[PDB]
Amino acid sequence: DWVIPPINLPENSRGPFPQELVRIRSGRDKNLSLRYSVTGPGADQPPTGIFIINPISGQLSVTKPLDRELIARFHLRAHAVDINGNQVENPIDIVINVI
Amino acid sequence: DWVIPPINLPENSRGPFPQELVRIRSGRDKNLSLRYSVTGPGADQPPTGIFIINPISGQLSVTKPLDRELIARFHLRAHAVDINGNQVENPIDIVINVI
Repeated sequence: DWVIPPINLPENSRGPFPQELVRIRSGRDKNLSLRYSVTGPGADQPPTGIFIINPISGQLSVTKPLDRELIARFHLRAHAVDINGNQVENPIDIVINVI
Repeated sequence: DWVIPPINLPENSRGPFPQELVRIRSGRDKNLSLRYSVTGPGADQPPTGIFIINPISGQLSVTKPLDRELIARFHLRAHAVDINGNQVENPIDIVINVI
């Protein structure tokens, strides 16, 4: 039940975009084909597509510049699934503060 | 089995020291008195005392400035234990890159 520390991203990033933020992976993907996805507002809920996660690497990226005066915090969950779509473990909550 | 992303700390930090880096806690400490400790080189093995973790908050700090040319990476493990010292969950590995 370790909580991943919140990421802090300054607003007005000049990118380039997509801008790689941090790798979010499950140690077990090395010896088990895993698929990563992210869910939540900023991902698959309004606002949509501000954060994407590369399915095999778990590399999470931001797609455009942020604005702390519009949205100051994002809360997403990353998920890891096997070859048949079964989640191999509980989703990890991800907190992103726009600074 | 989510791996916590590595922290990146620039060398020659002017502190002040101790310098609070990141909170490393177990979500369950909120409804269960937990005690945090860190182990590994840079913590309780040479070089000793470069990173400390506050026992109740899980707030991890660095005690002096780093030097990437001397030690470029630290690998510590945080631990969470109950009122009787039982570990309540597996230790989380922590990777700190000196940039």
